[PDB]
Amino acid sequence: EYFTLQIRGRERFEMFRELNEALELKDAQAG
Amino acid sequence: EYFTLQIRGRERFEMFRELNEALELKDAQAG
Amino acid sequence: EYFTLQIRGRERFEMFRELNEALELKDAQAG
Amino acid sequence: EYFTLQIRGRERFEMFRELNEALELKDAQAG
Repeated sequence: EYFTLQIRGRERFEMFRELNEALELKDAQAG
Repeated sequence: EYFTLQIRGRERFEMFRELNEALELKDAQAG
Repeated sequence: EYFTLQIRGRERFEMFRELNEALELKDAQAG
Repeated sequence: EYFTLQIRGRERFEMFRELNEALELKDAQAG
């Protein structure tokens, strides 16, 4: 049930944040 | 500065989880 | 602008393959 | 074993380039 991941690095977070965002978009076009 | 990012993806999270642990190891060598 | 990247990891490649297709999708929606 | 992945992005490539180099380093620690 969900997995919280704390990232101390601001850059690293931005990366995963971009992947998480693009991942959610794929779901919209992949049910 | 830590950042909590909740993700509902076992694979997606596993990715960032490996990228976070891999990025921390590189710091030990880098400067 | 192209950069041929050769890797001996079927798993690692599969990852970037998903990230590549996910990046093109998010880029198409944005501008 | 090899998998040539043609990338058409300087940023995207830089990402996989860091993930590829970071993955190879893990092999030295884990095996």
